[PDB]
Amino acid sequence: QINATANVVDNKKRLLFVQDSSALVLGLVAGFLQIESVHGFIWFLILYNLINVIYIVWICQLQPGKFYQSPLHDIFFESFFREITGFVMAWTFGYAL
Amino acid sequence: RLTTNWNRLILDAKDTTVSDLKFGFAKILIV
Amino acid sequence: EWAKHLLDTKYIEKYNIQNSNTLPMFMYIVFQGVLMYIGYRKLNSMGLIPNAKGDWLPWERIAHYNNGLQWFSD
Amino acid sequence: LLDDQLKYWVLLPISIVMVLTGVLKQYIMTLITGSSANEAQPRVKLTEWQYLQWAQLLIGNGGNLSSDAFAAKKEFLVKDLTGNMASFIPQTIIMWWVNHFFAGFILMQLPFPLTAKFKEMLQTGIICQDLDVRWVSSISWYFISVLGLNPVYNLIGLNDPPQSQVDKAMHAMANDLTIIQHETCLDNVEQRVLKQYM
Amino acid sequence: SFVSKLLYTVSALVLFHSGFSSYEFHHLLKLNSLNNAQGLPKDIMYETYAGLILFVLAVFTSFEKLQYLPIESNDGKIISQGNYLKEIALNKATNVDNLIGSNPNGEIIFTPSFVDVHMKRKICREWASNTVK
Amino acid sequence: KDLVREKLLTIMNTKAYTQFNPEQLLQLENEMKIYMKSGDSALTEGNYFFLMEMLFYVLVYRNQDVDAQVVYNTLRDRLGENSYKMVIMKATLLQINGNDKGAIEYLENLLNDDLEYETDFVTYVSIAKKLIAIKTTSKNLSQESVLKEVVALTDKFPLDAELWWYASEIYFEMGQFEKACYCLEQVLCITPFNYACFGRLSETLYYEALRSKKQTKTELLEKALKNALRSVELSELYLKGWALVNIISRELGRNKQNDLIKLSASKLKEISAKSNNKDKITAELILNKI
Repeated sequence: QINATANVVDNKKRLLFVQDSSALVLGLVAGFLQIESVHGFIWFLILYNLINVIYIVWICQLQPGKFYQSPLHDIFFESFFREITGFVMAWTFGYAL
Repeated sequence: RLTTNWNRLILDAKDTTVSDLKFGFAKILIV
Repeated sequence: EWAKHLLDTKYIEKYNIQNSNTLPMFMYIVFQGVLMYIGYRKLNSMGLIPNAKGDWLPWERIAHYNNGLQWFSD
Repeated sequence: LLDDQLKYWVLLPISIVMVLTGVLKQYIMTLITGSSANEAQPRVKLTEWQYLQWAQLLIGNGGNLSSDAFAAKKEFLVKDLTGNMASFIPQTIIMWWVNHFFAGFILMQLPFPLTAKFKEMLQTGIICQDLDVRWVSSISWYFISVLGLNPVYNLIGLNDPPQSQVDKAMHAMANDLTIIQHETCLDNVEQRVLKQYM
Repeated sequence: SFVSKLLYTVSALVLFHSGFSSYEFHHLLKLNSLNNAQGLPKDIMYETYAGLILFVLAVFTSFEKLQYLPIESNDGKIISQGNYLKEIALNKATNVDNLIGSNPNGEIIFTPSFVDVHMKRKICREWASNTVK
Repeated sequence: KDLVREKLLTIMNTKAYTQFNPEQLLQLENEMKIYMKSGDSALTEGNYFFLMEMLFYVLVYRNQDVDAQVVYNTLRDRLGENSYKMVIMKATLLQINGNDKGAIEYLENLLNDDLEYETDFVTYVSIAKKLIAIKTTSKNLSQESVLKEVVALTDKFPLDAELWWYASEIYFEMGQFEKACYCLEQVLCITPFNYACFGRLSETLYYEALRSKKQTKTELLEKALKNALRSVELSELYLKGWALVNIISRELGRNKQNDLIKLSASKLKEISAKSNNKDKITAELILNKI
């Protein structure tokens, strides 16, 4: 029985800040590249997942477990509808320039 | 770009004349 | 254990009598999926379906009728 | 099309008011909920309530590591015992507000292709019938705002019976917890520790 | 001054200046087109990629390797974990507390209420003796 | 330097000051005041006032005490005096300012005004604790202090683990060493993961075993092993669980425990590595002594 702690509440929450910080500068770059839609979605996915893996590289020291429970679940698909719509906010507001 | 725009960088006043020409309202009709 | 280790390393026989309170499995995914069915069936299929012919009007081809003629006129 | 410099007076106010209105909403909701005590009532009822809580935590906490001490407790036990408003209020009201003050414009161009029936609802201000798939009126930008704004709130920084018979029910649970589960600890700890920390 | 908040400010501002640059070029891309009857993105794109990569870099240096000091000592004796985050397994999480001489149980172990009232009296008498010390 | 507040965050939650030498406590208060006055950035108001009273209680712990009045007067601004803390500060002031017993009776009717539950349960839990702390100065020491705890503990609030933990000390010092085992089990009932009640619950069994029969000696030592091994699952470098395992293994020394001595020795030498401070002196002392 692997033990779980309230410690995780911070680092889990900490991760959200990185990704939400990585999710309203995106959209703006999409709008300034003056893009159509599906090109934009594929652009979003490639930047988002490169940010996710490099986050696993650097902040996490290549050890997603021992920092989160269900780590392979959480870095990719958790908080994914929490920020795709924020990306749409960023993309609409950026592309109006 | 840095030099020219920094020189640019260094309230509304709702002026009508530029609005006219930007939208094509200012025109010459030859009759 | 500055004092606990010291108390343990030597020998101690300090005790007495006191009253001292006188104390005496794929069902979960099959089940959940239809709940994805119900919204798409009942409301997103209200008017919001792709793949029906009215969604390709932006993508409909521009019919070419003349392609070698001008017809200037009055 | 060529929209003309209303980006100041609508797009910024729309995001700005959403930011302030939500920040106010969290402040207002936090203000509204105040306990400030459990109660001001006599001593006894909370006292035996916390006794009941001691039994409850004995079910979870003390019912694991007490292979010797399991039975010693049970004699004691039997003898001793015997916001939706936050959704409705702001956002519906400001749907009226935005349709009141901001109407009859084509405010921006979404980047993505919607379907036609999306273009049915969103442009109630304008009275063209074949305008386009992409262009949208002012209220659509609101429609995108409300569902996309969680990162903003994070980034600015914000965060989240019968009196006796039920006692007999938990006395029945006191009876159940005798031999419903005697948990295998203080037996396998050597096996578990040698299984780990290598 | 470390680079992270510097990089936040310069990254937001260089994106802001890329914004004004793209403002001028892309407003005069369609406005000038009106002069031509509806008639350098490249370095704009390169400076944009600079801005994005730098802002991405900026977020990292707001995350530092966690570094600590001992509670009991009064020298520095700086305690480094060589780690960025805080882990989830209770055993080694309890470790990083036990590198300090502290116990997050705290008061249950120490019992402040009984101890203090004698502690203050005897400690004033005791140090009054140690005043020569 | 913001690293300073980390210790302060510990010192409020841990009450680390309580068992500090007045030499290092005097250092602590001096080291505190510079950051308290200077590094006023980025810390919450709640932390501010928790640090401010912790300055008050350090100053009362200090041998000079007039500054305690300063801190109390500055901290008296908010919520008047009705919260649990200002009841504590006024009682200890009235008790120290003249060495007069008075606060107790002015606090006595307070509990008789708590008959309506005018304040929360934790409040007069703490009042019960500190009024007993007064009374053990009134009655300078006795075993009946625990008997007083019973009329305060088993009648009103079993839930405070501090009460059972303190009761263990008075049982353990000269009373029967078995009721400490029951009480420490009750501590485990309150909190799942107290890993120092784990070391103590084994030590009290060991001291009980030192005065018991041979079969009870082996029985209690074996239970002590399984409790000290229960310590180990909650921590790796926990000095007292590993040490107490190694201690009863030194006593017994039988083949499978000799392997656990090798493993515990590797872990205890890792503990006695200089990552740990001062505690290493006790750890190494037992390591290299025998």
